[PDB]
Amino acid sequence: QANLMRLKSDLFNRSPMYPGPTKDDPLTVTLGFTLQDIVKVDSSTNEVDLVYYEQQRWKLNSLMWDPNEYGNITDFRTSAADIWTPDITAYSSTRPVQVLSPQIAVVTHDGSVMFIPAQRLSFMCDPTGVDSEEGVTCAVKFGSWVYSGFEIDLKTDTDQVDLSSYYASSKYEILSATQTRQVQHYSCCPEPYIDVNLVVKFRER
Amino acid sequence: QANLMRLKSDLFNRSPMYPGPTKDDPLTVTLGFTLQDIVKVDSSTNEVDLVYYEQQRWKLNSLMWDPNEYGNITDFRTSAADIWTPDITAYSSTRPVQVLSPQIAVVTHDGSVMFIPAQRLSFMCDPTGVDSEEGVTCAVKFGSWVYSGFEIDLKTDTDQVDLSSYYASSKYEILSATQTRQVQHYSCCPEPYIDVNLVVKFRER
Amino acid sequence: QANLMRLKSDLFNRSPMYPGPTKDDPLTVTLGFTLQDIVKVDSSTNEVDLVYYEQQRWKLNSLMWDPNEYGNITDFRTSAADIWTPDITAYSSTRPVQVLSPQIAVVTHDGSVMFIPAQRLSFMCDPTGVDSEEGVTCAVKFGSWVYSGFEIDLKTDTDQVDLSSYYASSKYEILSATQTRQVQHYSCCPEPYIDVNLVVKFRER
Amino acid sequence: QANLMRLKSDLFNRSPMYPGPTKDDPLTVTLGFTLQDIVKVDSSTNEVDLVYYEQQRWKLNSLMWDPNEYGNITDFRTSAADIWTPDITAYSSTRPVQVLSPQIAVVTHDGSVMFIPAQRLSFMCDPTGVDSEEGVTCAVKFGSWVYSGFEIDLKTDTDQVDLSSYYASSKYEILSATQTRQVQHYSCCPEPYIDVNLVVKFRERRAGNGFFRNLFD
Amino acid sequence: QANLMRLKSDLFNRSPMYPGPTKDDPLTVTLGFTLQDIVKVDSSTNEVDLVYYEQQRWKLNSLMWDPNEYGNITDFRTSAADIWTPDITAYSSTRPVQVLSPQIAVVTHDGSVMFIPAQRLSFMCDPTGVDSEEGVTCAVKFGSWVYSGFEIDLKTDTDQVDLSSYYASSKYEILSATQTRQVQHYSCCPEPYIDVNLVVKFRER
Ligand SMILES: c1ccc(C[N@@H+]2[C@@H]3CC[C@H]2C[C@@H](OC2c4ccccc4CCc4ccccc42)C3)cc1
Ligand SMILES: c1ccc(C[N@@H+]2[C@@H]3CC[C@H]2C[C@@H](OC2c4ccccc4CCc4ccccc42)C3)cc1
Ligand SMILES: c1ccc(C[N@H+]2[C@@H]3CC[C@H]2C[C@@H](OC2c4ccccc4CCc4ccccc42)C3)cc1
Repeated sequence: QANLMRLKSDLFNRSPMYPGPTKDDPLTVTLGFTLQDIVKVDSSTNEVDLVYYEQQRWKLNSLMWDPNEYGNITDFRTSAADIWTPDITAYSSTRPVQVLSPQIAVVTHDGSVMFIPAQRLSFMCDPTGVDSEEGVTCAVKFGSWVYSGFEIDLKTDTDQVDLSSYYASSKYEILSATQTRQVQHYSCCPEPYIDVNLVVKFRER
Repeated sequence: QANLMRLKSDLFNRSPMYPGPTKDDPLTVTLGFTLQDIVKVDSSTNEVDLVYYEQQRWKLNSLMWDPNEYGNITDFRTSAADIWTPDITAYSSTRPVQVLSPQIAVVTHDGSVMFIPAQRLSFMCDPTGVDSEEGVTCAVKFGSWVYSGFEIDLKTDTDQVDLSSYYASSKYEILSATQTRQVQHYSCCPEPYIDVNLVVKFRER
Repeated sequence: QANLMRLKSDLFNRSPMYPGPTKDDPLTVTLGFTLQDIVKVDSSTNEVDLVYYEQQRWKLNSLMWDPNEYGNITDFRTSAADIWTPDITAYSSTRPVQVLSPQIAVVTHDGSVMFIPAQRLSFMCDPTGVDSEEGVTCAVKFGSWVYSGFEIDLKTDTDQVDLSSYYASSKYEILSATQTRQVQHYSCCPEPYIDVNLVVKFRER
Repeated sequence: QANLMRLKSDLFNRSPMYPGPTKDDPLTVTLGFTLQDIVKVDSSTNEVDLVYYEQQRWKLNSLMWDPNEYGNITDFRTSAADIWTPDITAYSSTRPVQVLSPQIAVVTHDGSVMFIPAQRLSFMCDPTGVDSEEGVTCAVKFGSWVYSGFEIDLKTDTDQVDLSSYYASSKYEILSATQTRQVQHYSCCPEPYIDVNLVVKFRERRAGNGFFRNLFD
Repeated sequence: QANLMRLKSDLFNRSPMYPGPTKDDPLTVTLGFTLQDIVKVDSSTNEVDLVYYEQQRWKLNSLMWDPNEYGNITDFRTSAADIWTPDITAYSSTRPVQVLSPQIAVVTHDGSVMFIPAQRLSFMCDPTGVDSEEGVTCAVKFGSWVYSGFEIDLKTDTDQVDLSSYYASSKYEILSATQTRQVQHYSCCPEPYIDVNLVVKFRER
């Protein structure tokens, strides 16, 4: 505790918070989804509700430290309010996302942060054909709300959504779930736009 | 980060926050809507729920800086709690507006601020006829709650609401969507009052 | 901006907040209602839901200033958290009041404050007969929760509720809406209590 | 305003808050209910919803002052976040209690504090038989969550719930409502626990003016 | 009061808050459940709603004192916001947990803390068969969100959930309820992960 308090103080109280990325100093955030449940489908409003947890990762030189100076501590946990977090959001949600987990992050001595909020999300999706053998496919994009691809570069580690914790007795069964980086360019607008497209194909059990 | 930290410190910690406009120093705010979804209609209460995002824009001298003094940085993103924002509100909502996006704004060296809250709104609207070929029109005004036209002047860049991201598989289709600056005048008072009237004509798919 | 910053600072950072009224220094508050919609009726719980905005007004010697000393500024807007506000509450609500407008108030150089929260309120009301020509009458009292009439004197400017902004296509039409000051005693206490009685007569369109 | 500001400052800024009661310095809290409405019943979850206001009263020496030294001020209102309050809770609720009144309290020069939150509560209750001439009875215990009877002693002034503001046109009519102090035990623990047991017997409305005759309007 | 004020001040104002455990200084948290009610089942979403209370216990050298120096005080209550708490969370909820009790803990002179939040939880569970003699089983794991078993070691005192306050007129009867410590190891990483699995078998009354 002596040594950890000393590290946290040295990292957080001796200088302001990371101000976020610029064009000259971009930052790469990695995203991944572990999909736990399709809880509910509303065919009268074309809204579907997901429960998942979303792995967010990035690396900052300012959160970097030598373990030998702090009792061989190599990583620590701290409230997410003590650090910058990227403004990643679902672009087509219909309710404010609900947070299901303590808002804490893991910081590693190399400056890696790992943040994994569990969320329930309602989003835009017509579930028509969900009750066929064939199912229905729905999509939702995730990305930064105000940073372009010149400041925040998104990335995935895999295109397969982790289904190893999907609720086996869910009401809907997953036929496929992928997570794909998209880059997009619109001649109106000098900057590129990056998102991760969460595509889920599912049907009634 | 060195430079942007300095800038943010200079802009935000060396002086108080912009106190908002007065009659001698009015401010012009520009509003525009991007309509994503008519989620739901309640014919028993005459309430309709929209999901959209609202582009707010203004310019303050106090937020201005010379890029050559801050590592050629020309703009930055920062939390909306760091800056003044206009009190723009829907005048005929029936629930508190629910915010769907992270509350961050973009600030540019010329003193421009761009703030873009994504919201779900319930508002007063009689959807009788929504199931005809002919649809129903419904209207909701937006404007400052406590500033007259002598302190905040509202403006739109175009009268066409942006429908380029309207959900194709929504449950209601949009027949037309406009956004019009209006100048009201209550028979008591001299000050002008100013709103942007969102009018949506729509029908059941 | 320079002058208004100076004013606000002078008013809000040079002394503590108004502590509220006392028996020796009572404060008069004026209340008025602008009724926008009867949204909903629930005949299984006898709960009715109103959207309105409530005009609150009072005057404080400590919020008073000479315009000549502050660039001829005669009034300003500020966040309702910077000033004392009266604890005016509905006495027969069934859910916490929901606030629908930005929490900002206008302060005038004579010390007048004006505050206009928009609210949705659910409250105790039997709507049996709403479907007749003749409608049903329901009532809700507003007043300070903890201050007697010796500290806070409530007042109306008129007994008529303002219906100039009642939603034309509401599902219920208003036959009459009055707002009446009532003085009410108890044996415990020399002190009179004041409420404003909102009485709405309405029916199904 | 000068004098009150001075008083509040003296009481609140010159020392820390009351840390709460100890076994050597217990505190007695007096509870009373005013029942406004049984709003709702859900026979598919056995949850009933009450709207009431709860009168909490207690007395601290550290909140005490001589009026003569503060412009003959004998009492004042202040935000409940400025003072200690007791952790009184419903023991069998099914949702977080919702607060319907401003969180303000009244403090008196003898150190008395009075705090009266209006609340809506959902709680465990099987309303089967609510539609009979004979009604259903439901019960909910209120007490401290973490302080035993050696630290907080609960009390009621009367065992009758106040029904003088029960909603006349409610959907359910009250046949009886009481509020009784109770002293629990358990094998583990020599230390008594104290609750106030709110018991309400009610039915589905059958006449414009309720079950019991009463003279006064 | 004098002595307890002195103690709270000494424990809480003289030094920072406990920063949380580390590999070199792990902390053992004991968990136990007292189940009050299965409130509700939703067979259309496979969500069940529990009301329970969760006993949490741990011990910290920094919260330790000698009673002889503080008027023979041996323990005290204080707001959970004054001390560190573990980030114990349900792993398969479908809504944010709702807290039904005041957030206060008991601290003992030996450094033991005891914290007992009453909660309502909606969580993933298929209730098909609940209406049989035979009932249905459901399970939800609890554990730290971001601390591994090298930092937080979870324990139970007993595997039996306390049913001595289960609602006798609940709508569902409890056939069995157990709480079991589990250790899992993932191929990614060297450190073990601990959870307490709450298993409840029930049926319709
Ligand atoms: C200056 C003005 C506006 C913004 C807001 N961003 C703009 C518009 C929304 C957000 C993120 C991005 O727009 C994304 C977005 C993201 C990827 C591909 C296309 C789009 C098209 C508009 C859109 C519509 C709904 C929801 C999200 C988006 C760029 C940011 C800076
Ligand atoms: C429904 C219809 C119109 C509105 C528009 N706002 C409402 C009314 C005008 C504007 C701003 C404000 O009205 C102001 C107003 C503005 C600031 C503070 C108080 C008031 C109420 C006094 C007043 C008196 C005469 C004319 C206007 C006003 C609230 C709001 C809801
Ligand atoms: C369903 C089953 C289990 C959980 C909770 N566990 C899962 C895995 C450990 C623990 C909390 C968290 O996972 C930790 C974990 C813990 C802290 C910070 C990051 C991570 C990253 C996911 C991960 C990957 C490999 C090994 C451990 C972890 C989610 C949540 C949902």
